This record gives sequence, C-alpha cells and structure tokens, in this order.
Amino acid sequence: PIVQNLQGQMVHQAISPRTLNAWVKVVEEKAFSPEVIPMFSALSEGATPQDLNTMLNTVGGHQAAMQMLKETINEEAAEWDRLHPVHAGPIAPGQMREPRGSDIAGTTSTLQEQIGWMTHNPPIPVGEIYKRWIILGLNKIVRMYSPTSILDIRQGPKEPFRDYVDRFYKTLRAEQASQEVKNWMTETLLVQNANPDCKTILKALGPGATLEEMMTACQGVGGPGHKARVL
Amino acid sequence: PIVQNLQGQMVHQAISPRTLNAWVKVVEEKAFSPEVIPMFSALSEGATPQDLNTMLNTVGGHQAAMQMLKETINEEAAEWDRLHPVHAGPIAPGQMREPRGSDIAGTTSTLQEQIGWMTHNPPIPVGEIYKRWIILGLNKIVRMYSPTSILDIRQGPKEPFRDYVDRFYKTLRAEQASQEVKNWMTETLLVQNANPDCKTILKALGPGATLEEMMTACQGVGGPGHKARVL
Amino acid sequence: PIVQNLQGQMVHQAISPRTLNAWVKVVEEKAFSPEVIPMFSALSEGATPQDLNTMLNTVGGHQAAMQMLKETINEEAAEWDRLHPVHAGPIAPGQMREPRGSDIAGTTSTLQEQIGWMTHNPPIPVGEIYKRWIILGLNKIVRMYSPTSILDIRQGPKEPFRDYVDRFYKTLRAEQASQEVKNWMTETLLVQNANPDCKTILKALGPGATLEEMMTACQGVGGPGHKARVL
Amino acid sequence: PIVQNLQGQMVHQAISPRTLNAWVKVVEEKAFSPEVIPMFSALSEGATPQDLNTMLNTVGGHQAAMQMLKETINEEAAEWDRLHPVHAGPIAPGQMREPRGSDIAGTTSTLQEQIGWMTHNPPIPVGEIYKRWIILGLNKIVRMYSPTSILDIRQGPKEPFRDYVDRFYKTLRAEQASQEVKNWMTETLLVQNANPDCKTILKALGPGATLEEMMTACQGVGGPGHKARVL
Amino acid sequence: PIVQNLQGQMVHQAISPRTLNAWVKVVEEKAFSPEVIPMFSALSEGATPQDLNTMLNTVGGHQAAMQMLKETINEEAAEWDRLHPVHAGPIAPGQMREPRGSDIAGTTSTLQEQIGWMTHNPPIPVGEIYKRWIILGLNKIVRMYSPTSILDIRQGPKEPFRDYVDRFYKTLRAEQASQEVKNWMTETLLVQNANPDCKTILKALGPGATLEEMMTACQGVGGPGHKARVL
Amino acid sequence: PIVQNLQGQMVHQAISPRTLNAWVKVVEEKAFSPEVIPMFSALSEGATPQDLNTMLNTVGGHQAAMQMLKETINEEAAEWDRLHPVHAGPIAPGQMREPRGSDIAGTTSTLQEQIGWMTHNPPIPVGEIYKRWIILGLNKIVRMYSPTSILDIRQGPKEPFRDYVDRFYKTLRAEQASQEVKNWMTETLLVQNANPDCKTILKALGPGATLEEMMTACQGVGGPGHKARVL
Repeated sequence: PIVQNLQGQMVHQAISPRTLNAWVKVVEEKAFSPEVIPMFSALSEGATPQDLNTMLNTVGGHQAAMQMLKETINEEAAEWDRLHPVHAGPIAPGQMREPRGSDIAGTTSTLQEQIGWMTHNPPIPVGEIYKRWIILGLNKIVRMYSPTSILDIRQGPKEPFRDYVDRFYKTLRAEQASQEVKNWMTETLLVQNANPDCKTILKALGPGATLEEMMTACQGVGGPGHKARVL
Repeated sequence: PIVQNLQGQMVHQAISPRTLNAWVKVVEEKAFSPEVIPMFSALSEGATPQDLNTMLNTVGGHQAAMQMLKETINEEAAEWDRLHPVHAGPIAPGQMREPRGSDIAGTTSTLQEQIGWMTHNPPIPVGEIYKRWIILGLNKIVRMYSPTSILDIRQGPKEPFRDYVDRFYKTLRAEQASQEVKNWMTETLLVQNANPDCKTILKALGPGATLEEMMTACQGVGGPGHKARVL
Repeated sequence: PIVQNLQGQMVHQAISPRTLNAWVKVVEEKAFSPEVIPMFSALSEGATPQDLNTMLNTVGGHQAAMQMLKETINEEAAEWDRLHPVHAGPIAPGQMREPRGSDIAGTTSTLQEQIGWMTHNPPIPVGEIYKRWIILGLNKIVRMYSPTSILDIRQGPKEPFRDYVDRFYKTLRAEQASQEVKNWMTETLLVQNANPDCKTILKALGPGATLEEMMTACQGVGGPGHKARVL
Repeated sequence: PIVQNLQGQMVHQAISPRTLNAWVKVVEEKAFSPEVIPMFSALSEGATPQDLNTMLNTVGGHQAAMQMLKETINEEAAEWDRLHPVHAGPIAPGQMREPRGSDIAGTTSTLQEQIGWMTHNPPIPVGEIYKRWIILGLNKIVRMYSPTSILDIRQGPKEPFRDYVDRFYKTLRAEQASQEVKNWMTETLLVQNANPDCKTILKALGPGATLEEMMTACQGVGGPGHKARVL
Repeated sequence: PIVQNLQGQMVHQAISPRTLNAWVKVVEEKAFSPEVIPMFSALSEGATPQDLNTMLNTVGGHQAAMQMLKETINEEAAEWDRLHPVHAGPIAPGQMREPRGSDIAGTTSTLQEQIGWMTHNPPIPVGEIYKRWIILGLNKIVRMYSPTSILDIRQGPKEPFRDYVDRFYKTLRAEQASQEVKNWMTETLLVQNANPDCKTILKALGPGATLEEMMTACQGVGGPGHKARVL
Repeated sequence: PIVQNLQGQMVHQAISPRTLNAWVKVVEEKAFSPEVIPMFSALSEGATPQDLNTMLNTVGGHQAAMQMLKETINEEAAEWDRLHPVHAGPIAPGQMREPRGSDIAGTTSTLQEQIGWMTHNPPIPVGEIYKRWIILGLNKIVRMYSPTSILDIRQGPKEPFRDYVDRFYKTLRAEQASQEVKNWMTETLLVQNANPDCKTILKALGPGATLEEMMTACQGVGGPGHKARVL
C-alpha cells in the first residue's frame, strides 16, 4: 500500500512477509471470531484497494466466508454507484473522469489509475470506502458462525458465574444493534437467564448499581453459588 | 527486483531473505492449494525475470509441477515469438533490443541487458508477461491435483450445510472457469446436489433469491436440513 | 501513535503489528497477570484515544473483563464532566474547543479533530488522562482473582519455604492497600501462616531483622525448614 | 559485500545474522540436496570473495564436502591462471594489479585490495567468477548425494505413480547431462520403470504426448493402478 | 531510551518490544544465572530510570528477588542522600534543583525534568548510578541464590576433571567477594578438593601454574578411569 | 560499536538484542563447535572493545574455557606492551593521548576516551587487534576440546569410509597447523588408516589421481564392506 510521509511523497510498497504470514496465521487460529475485525483494520495501513484485494485473496481454509464477503463488496459498490451518479457524463480535460462505484474495487480498476486519484487531485477516500464495505461485510458474515441468540442462553444448576458472564458478553459482541437499547435490555436479561442460585445472588443485590459492584459481589462467592435457604 | 522512485531513478535491489524462506516454507506447508496462486502474484514485486526464476528453481517436493510450468513458459514464449509481433531483423544503433521469446528467460539472457530493455526506452511488459505465463502454468497445476470434481460433491443423509458448501467452494477453485460461468452455475448446483431434507428447504424458497438471502435462510434452518412434512 | 518533533513536525504513525501479536499471545497465556499492566503502559506509545482503543478492541475471549474496563472509562468520563471544570459553550474565535468527558474517548471524537486539539495549540494532556483511566480499569482487574486472599494463605507441612514465599509474593501483587498497613501486616502475618518446622526458625531470628536478613538466613534451612543433603 | 549506487558510491555491508542463521539451518536440513544450488546464488547480496569464503567456513557437520569444494576452487583458480588470459609480471606503475587465478579467491587476497579491483578502475567480475567455481563444486557434491540411479527408480506392483515420479525427480536433479539427450531418454525411461498396469496406460497414450497429457491420463487411473481399465 | 546527537540533540525513544519479550524469555529460561547480569547491562542502553523500572516491574516468577532489589535501590538511595553530593537549603530558581536520593528514582522523577536536566544542562550520571544500584541488587541476588558455596565443590571417585572445573567456575560466577582473594584462593583450592588420582598430577606440575597450563596438563588425564602415569 | 556512513559521520550504537540473544543460544546449542569462530567475525558490526568484551561476558555454559580465553587476551595485551610498540609514556597536550597495551582491552578502558582515539585522527586498530586476540583464544578452546588427534583416529573394522572421512575433516579443523603440513600429510594418511575392507578399493585407486577421483570411485562402492551387490 502507499506508505511513508516524512521523506516526501508517499511510496507504494507491498505488505511485509511477516505481516502476510501473521494474517494467514490469525485467520487459521481465529477464523470466524469477531475479534479479528479490528485486527484487519489495524493492518489496513495506506488503504490501497489492489493490495486489500490481494490480502483478501491470500486467505487459507475458510475461503467460503471470503466468497460471501465478495457478494457484499459487489452489492455495496452498486448501492454507492446508484446513490451517487450526479458526476456521470461529460467532464472537462485535466481531470481523470473520477471513480465510479465499481472503480473503488481493485478487481475492476488498474494500479496506476488508483494511485493518481489518491494524490494528484483532492484525495478520493477510496481506501476508506473499500475498508468500510469490508468491515460491514465482516460484521455480516459472523452472523452465520453464531451458535446461540441472546435469549437462547440457558444455564444449568452447576454452571459457574465465570462461564455465564463470558458466554453472555461473547454472544452480545455479535449484536451490532443500538447501544442504548442493548444496555436497557442487559439489565433485565441477567436475572432472567440466571439459574436459581445465581438468580438468588442477583436478587439479593437488588436494583441499581454497576457491573463492577455486581462483579465484586459475585467474586466473593465464586463458582456455582451457595446452597443454603433465602427465606 | 528493480525498485525506487522517491529517492530518484530505480535500481535493481536484492530479494528479501525472509521472502525466499517464506516461499520455501509455504511450499512445505501447502504447495498444491489454490490459495498459493495469489501469494505468487503478491511476491512478484519489482518483477526482474532472473529473480522470479529463482522461485521455480528453489521448489522441492512438487518438482514435476514445476517441470510442467517450464514447458508452459516455453509454449507461451513460442506464441509470443511466432503469433505476436515478431519484429524486424535489422536493429537501429542505440536501441536496447525488443526481446524475442528466448530473451524473456533468465537462462538465455544476461541481467544488465534484461534490466536495459525494461528501463532505457519506454516500458516493455517483460515482467508482466513473464508473471502471466507463470500464472497460466500455476492455473493448470490445480487441474492435475484435484482429487474430486464440482458435480461429485453430493450431500449425504446427515451432512450439514456448511461442510457441503465448503466442499463445493474448495473444488470450484480447481476448474479455472470464467466469472460468467460461476455466476450462472452457482444458483442451481447447490440445490441440485442437496439431500432430500436440505433440498426441501431450498425448494420452498424457489426463484428470485440472492446468495445472501439463501445463506441467511440456511442459518435459521441449521444443520443437514430438517425433515419435511412431520411438523 | 504520534512521533517526531525536532526532526520534523509530528506524524500520526499506527501501532506496530508485532506489538499487537505480542499482546494477543500474552493475554492468551498470561491472562489477567499483574505483569501485563506495565507492558500495556509502555506499549501505549503517544496514547492517541482511537489507536489505544484498538488494543482493547482486539482482545478475544475476555470480552466481559473488557466490558468492566470500558464501563470504568465511561464512569470516569462522567466523573470528569461533573466534578472537573464544566467548560462554557460560548468560546472565543480561532479555538478548537476543549474536550468534554465524551470527547476524551474515541467513540464520538473525530480522529482529525482529536489530533488537532492534542498538539496544534499548547498541548492538552488528553492521551495521558485517557491512559490513566485505562490504568485505573486495570487496577480493578485484580478483583477477578478467584478466592485469592493473603489472609487465606496456609503453608502445608511438606510445602518448601520457597514455595510459601512465592505464594506470599504472588498474592501480594493483588494488594490495593496502603503502605502503612502493609508494613505492619508483613512482620506478623509472615510468621503466622508459616509451617511449624520453618516457623521455629522465624521465631528464632525474631524482631528487627529485615527481608534481606530473613531471606539470607532462610536459604540455609533447606526445604520445609530442614532436609537431608545440600547437593 | 559492497552495495550502493543511487545514494553515492558503494559501501561495504556486513552479512545479516538472520541470513547467516538461515544458511546454517539450510546447511543442516538440506545438507547435500540439489535445491541448495539456486539458493546460494539467490541469497548472496553481491558475491564478494572474502564474505563468500566466510559462508564456506561456517559449515557444521559436512566439512568434508566443503573441503572437496575448496579443492575444486583451487583447481579452477589454477586453470584460470593458465588457460584464460594470464597476467604477465612486468608492468608500468599506476594499475591496481590485475588479479591472478588464486587472488580471485579470498585466501591470497587482502579485502581492501580486493574491493579495490572491484571499484577503483573498470570492475573485474571476481565475485561472479568465484560464484561459478562454487557452482562447479556443488555439481560434484550432488553426485556424492545420489543414493540411487535413474535406471533403479522402478515402480513396484503396489507403488503409486506419484511416488515413482517423486523418486524420479529427486534423482533427476543430480543427473548432470545434456537436455537434448535426456529428452530422448525420457521417453524410454517412462515405459522402462513403470509397473504393468501404469505402463499399460502409458503405452496407450504413446510417444508425442506432453507431460501434462500423461499426467491427465495417469490422474484418472489413480493410485498404483488396478486390473484392466479404471472406469 | 535517550539517543541521537549528530542528527539533532537527544530524543527519548520508547522501549523495544523485542527487548521486553527477550527479558521475559531469559527470566523464564534461567532466572538466577549470572550470565543475566551483563545481558541486563547490554539491554539497558540509554539508562533511563522509568525504562529500567519497566524491566523490574515486568518480572513474573522471581518477583520476590526483584522486591529485594527494590529495597536495595531505596537503601543505596538513602546512602546517596546522606553521604554523596548532598543538597542543603533552598537554592536560587532557574535550576535543575540539585537531586536528592529520592530524585534519582523513577517514582520521584517526571519525564519532563528527568530528561530535561540531561538535555538542557551538561549530562549528569543519574541514570548511570541508578543502573549501578540495580546491578548491585543483581549481585546480591546471585550471592543469595548460591546452592554450593566456595569450599563445597569437590571431585568424586569417578568424577572427570572436566565436570569438577566446570562446577568451580560456575560457583565463581555467583561468588561476589574480593578479586584479590579470588586470585589467591584459585592457586590452592583446586588441588585441595581434587580426588588423589588427579590431585597428584596437579601437584606434580609444580606450584605456579596458570589456568591454561593446568588445562593443558589435565588433557592427559581427561575423562573416566584416570589411572596416573607420573612414574 | 561505531557504525553509520551515508547519514553522516560514525555514531556509537548497540548490537541488536535479537542478535545478542542468538549469541547466547548459539553458546547453549553449539558449545565447542568450530563453526562459531567465523560467525564471530561476520557478526562484528563495528569492532569497539567494550561491546565485544560485553559479548564475552554474557557467557554462561563453558565459562572455564571462556576464562582461559579472557586471560589469554589479557596476557597477549601484556605481550603487546613489551614486544610491539610500547611507547615512551608522555604525550603532547591537546591530543587523544594514545592507548597503552593493557588499555586496548575493556577492563582498564573507558568509552569516551576509547571512542576518541577511533574518531579524532586515523583510527588506532584496537578493535582489529582485540578481535584477532579473541580469534586466537577461540582457536585454543577448540584445541582444548579435541577428543583425539589425526594419528589417533583410524577407520574401524565395520566403520564405512564416509564416517571416518567426516571424523578426520571435523577433527582437523582444531589441530592448529600450517596449510602445507595438512596437504602434505593428507596424501599419506588415507592409505595407512584404511580398514581391511575399504583398503582394497583405495589401493586399487593408487597414486597420481587426487581425492576427488577416489571419492567419485568410492560413491558407487556401496557403503562399508564388499557384500555381493544385487540391483
């Protein structure tokens, strides 16, 4: 991708072999996890569509997910092109006739063509646009991996608090829906998806407070609660 | 590879030792996989034929595939020599020589002259055509590797949807077919080779469905397709 | 991150992939160990909010632990809005407008604007205050140590003195108590939970002796307070 | 070795420890293998004689092979100082002294003087000459490697076609003979060493059929072959 | 740590992650080895107190030894405040403010003043003395660690000279006492704790032998089954 | 050590910590191997005495041998102080004072003064001399290690030529003598130390023809003994 700023005009150099092997190893290890989504954003330095396309094409065993990602990139590009078409038709010389929705994608554009519009005129955010579509596609494809929905969490009699809290927050990481609505729901959910003993501990603590105080109380007990009568 | 722009005129630099170690290791771990074909394109940076030639020479286990690759390069070089512009016998003074089919290869050319025809007069696509000829050879190698075929992927009685479509996508890489063909065959084949239970779910959805719509529906249905007409 | 000043005005460099890979591997093997708290402080180079948040966002299974830390940051941001200077809405011309509690976090602040107020006019310590709140969140991570209490330690009869010293130091990493209390407690508690066989030596050495003097004497007693062979 | 053109006049650079350890590992794991011959030329960032002499001296176990190679270099040096343009003793003061055959090597030449004949006046290609002599010694070493004969690569009754091909390519890289002669022999060898059932399909395809054509026929038949024809 | 002079006046750079990961690895591999002490001196380049404290604070297993080292830093700082470069009453403003024993420490010095007095005024060895105090603490740790102390090392009935001398030099690395006494005891101790079979050979060489002379003489004795040949 | 050329005049940097760790790991995995001796020259990125001395000081393993090497250097420095240019003692004001024989070594030398005599006027070759002395000491360590000398090793009765020749060449590396003596000896040695089985083919080869001719003939023999060959 296009790198460096300090020594003058930015230079195009491919991603490091260590970085490429690290990317391949990360998806070999963590394949469908949503924890890989910010990792992809971290390696998107210089955001260059052809290099990003090449990074996308160099994936290992879980390649079916990347074929699904291609459908989203095509759909999103078509949406963007139809949303913005005002510049279409005749435009004066000295300009490079500006990228269309399909020109954003490295698969349908040439390398010299891409670099020019990111630095010879007021920079087009093509890498940023392509990156958000890929991040959006990554958010969409992790839905297929999902083994449990928010109200599908069922807790047995001998399950420990540590497993219950970890299961819920991992399940909640695949939501994407409104944060305010999620907090509001979460407060009711913890008591409802609990087992009798855990439910007794949550009921004992009563309404109010924050996660830290509830965690501090749960920490004092640990494991699968206590067994003696509450009335 | 020949590289440098910002600092001034390009210079032929040495190949990274990490890149050669990575190429040899990638061959040791996964040589026959179609995921390695984009990796070769990615690491073909600065395209010097002599440097590119080292990759074919350094290959271990799959030497027979590399031998076919050398034969393929000669046949494409023969097409370049005889069907593409042959060019005149007389050569003007000062000219850097427009390469013949034998001049492309590092074993029948010398490095300073090889650099010369890519850097003195306007660019000649010697690196790009050599990359393409190697890629054409790589595209044929997966045909000879394939242990199964696209219509030999049949969903068994209790086989889940993800494994079945993973198998279909993995063997699809081996056919080397056009985007038009992939687009028009994908719609019918998944339903056709499906088991009765899975086919019943897919059949119900019918005409007018996109791949994402079908995949989204499959996530809600789950497993090998749940049995018909008993609910 | 933000680097350079004397050798050229500051460049907005991204976090190293090598440090992210180390962070991913350290959390995987060392979990919530006290040793990672100075490592995180060191790795938070330049402390830019959006960039620093990427380390928190790239955490795997431990999403619930991250949620408590994220809640602590929101709690501290709310504390800043309420108990630290309010800041008037009307601001003089040619200003960038000083951060409110929400502005300090990368969620609602714009990266370009955030960089602008951090250094283009006399430095606002936004990264340093944000980093201190994250360290405060890491000071609450010690409450995830199941049944760990220094008052609950007991040295068994066949347990070596070195193992007991190691246990005492390991649980002493979870302190969260004032130095005066620690100084008083250490003298009496260490003798109290020590095994009788080596407790006799601690009693023999008696008051006044320092940690160095106790350790020097305790190397010579061997195993649980007496054992055969020195080789 | 000596490198640098764009930023001035060549400066001496020390060999990389990562590369040196990689050379040691390749020497340990691929010790006498024919695939090391392109690697040595590929990973040598300028064939400076003294630096190349260090590479020969850093061998572990198979010192005997390196001493045979060193003697081969001494023979080549002597032929160069006899059969090639020999430099006569009388000279007019002001030359940097045209090297003698043994001076091509780092053992009778001083490093400052050696770099001097590579930079002071028109360069003498001493590094390339030394590298070619090393390649001649490596050609001797691959004949010492050989623990079988191309005529002794017989495919057994239960041995697969790919194992026969694997063994055949392993011994082929050590065969050192003219390609035109080898290609005529290759037709004979194919039916000479193939097992009855495999030999049956090879005979059916017949001469004038490329390696790809034979692979296509053999791939369909599969394994060590089977009775009659595989349908 | 601090670096740079020719390109511009000193800049305080971040600690290397390779150094920190290496420090964790070395501690895991060989926590108490006396080869760690010069390695720590090599890794401590630039000698910045906060960066030096980062190494102390990241130790896992033998953190108890590091806590004794923390006491040692305070103990030497107390001596330094008392007897070395003492500061009296309030001094005239516009100065570094004549460092006290506490000021040397990372916990009592801010980044601005610690690097400030080093880059504005002529360089002061505050980092160098802090490093020397840490080394003094490391020297205490090896002295405490010692399993066998000086006279303990001896040669058994069947023990080779090779193992006996190896144990003596291992013991001498953790010795931490006067060099003059060490030079003197080296002359007699080796003979005294030797087995009669080897002891007579050592005495037969005559008083006054060097380590080289003793090693050369011991080559004739060597390994297992050392039957004397002195007459 | 002092390094840097293109970015301006020499700067005193430090050896990379990955390389310093690798040096320790080489000592751990290859304690007495002769391969290490040229590696020291290769890794020497600036020959500054203190940095080189630090590498010697980071040795754990074979410390008894290392102390003999260090004392050898100290004694060779003393030899320089009497046989080589000792100098009168006095020196002119406004000069870098010129190093005395002992002070070539790190023990009585300080870094600013040491750098000054390698900067101000044509460098005093203290690094080359110190490096040369270390190589002289390294040669002693392999010589001290030696299990058997050249005339103490013969080919065993069931031993093959390859194993004996490997033992001979490996052994010869540490037997410290002139190149001519080794050459002159080698011609006689093979004939006299051959076993009864292998002597038959070696005597058949006879005088005139060199080792390459003998080794080429012996490749086809079949290992040890002369069993009646089948295939």
